[PDB]
Amino acid sequence: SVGIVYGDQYRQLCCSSPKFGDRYALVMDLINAYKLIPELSRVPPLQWDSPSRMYEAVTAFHSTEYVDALKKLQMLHCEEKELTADDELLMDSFSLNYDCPGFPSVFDYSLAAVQGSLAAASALICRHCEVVINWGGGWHHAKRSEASGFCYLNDIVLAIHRLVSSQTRVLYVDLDLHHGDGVEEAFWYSPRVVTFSVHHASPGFFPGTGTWNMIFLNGAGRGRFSAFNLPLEEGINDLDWSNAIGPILDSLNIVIQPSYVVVQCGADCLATDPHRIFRLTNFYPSLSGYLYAIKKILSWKVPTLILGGGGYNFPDTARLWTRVTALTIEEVKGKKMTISPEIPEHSYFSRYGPDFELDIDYFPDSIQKHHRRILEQLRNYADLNKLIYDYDQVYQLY
Ligand SMILES: O=C(CS)NCCCCCC(=O)Nc1ccccc1
Ligand SMILES: [K+]
Ligand SMILES: [K+]
Ligand SMILES: [Zn+2]
Repeated sequence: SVGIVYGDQYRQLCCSSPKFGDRYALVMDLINAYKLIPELSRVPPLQWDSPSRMYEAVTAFHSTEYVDALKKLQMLHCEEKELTADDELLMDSFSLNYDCPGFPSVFDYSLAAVQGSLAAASALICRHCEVVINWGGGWHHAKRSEASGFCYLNDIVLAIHRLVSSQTRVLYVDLDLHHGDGVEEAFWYSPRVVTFSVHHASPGFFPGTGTWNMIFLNGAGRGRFSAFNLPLEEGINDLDWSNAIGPILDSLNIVIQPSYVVVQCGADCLATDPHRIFRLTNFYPSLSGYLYAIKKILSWKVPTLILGGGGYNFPDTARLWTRVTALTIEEVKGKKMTISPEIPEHSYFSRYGPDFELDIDYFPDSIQKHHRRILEQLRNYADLNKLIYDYDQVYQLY
């Protein structure tokens, strides 16, 4: 059974932000136009018995004062009056400004993603679903008391917390163009949540972490060697990115033997993304880096959580996420998903112009040193955590 987080109020809430606009609606409607909905099990978003219950759930990671400030920000944006100098300072102290401004539904919008990823983690725990997808989730940059990189509430950290607290080990894989710092930092001291982020890293590029510092940091305390990072130069194509990540993915599975896999699948690595950093596609034959990674992760047969994230080219993010969805049905259920190369007719068809095709409109030594560093980190992680593994079978992957 493959699960997908959806709801009528959920769709309205995921579409209420000025940054992401109607992206969620485009993703969900392309999946629906492609006749994928009957193949999926709708996972309804989590709801709470009272306000105190909701607060208890969000504050398992986030500070109460931050949740209070984010709710007060929604309230203030629902009134015409401008903010007092004191309310501006208060918001500035939580970084509820710039990339993370207020808007009339800021709190409902960010809580919705938590509701979706928590319900997704639950459907995996009760074994109702083998895999759950949440294209409204994947807000990897949010910190305990700080909004960051368009992320207010870290739905990933909360989903992972619900999974570990259900020895349970979680492997978190972050495919987004940006370093998955919020998730990495949340589990920095815990060996049970191994985080792995592949991303672009360059001087002045957000967030600045997931690369060499002032050395390469990798966790602290009993969590030492438990945070993995692969920073990549701009211009990487599907094949080089796949070859860079592949042996790493397989080796992490063999050594960690995770109980759950949590995959943030941010679509900002696409060649057609306005960032224009990585040259990844959504091509399925010349295979998409995202599709190669997902297929590899699903072949392990470990309960998996697939989440969204970045992706600023809404129709292209929808084309990728629609293919990831179809691949998951095929990999989990074993039934072929024949997806037409032409966009089917639906209310959002005009957005796929001027050609209306499924493929994105695109024509296509440092890694070896990173592989040797990561292999040694993995061995140190295994030694510290008294994990039994065959050194050679893991070395041979690289
Ligand atoms: O795309 C992501 C998340 S997957 N992160 C990119 C980093 C955010 C960019 C920094 C920023 O603060 N931008 C900004 C500044 C003022 C107003 C609006 C946006
Ligand atoms: K990433
Ligand atoms: K960790
Ligand atoms: Zn991103």
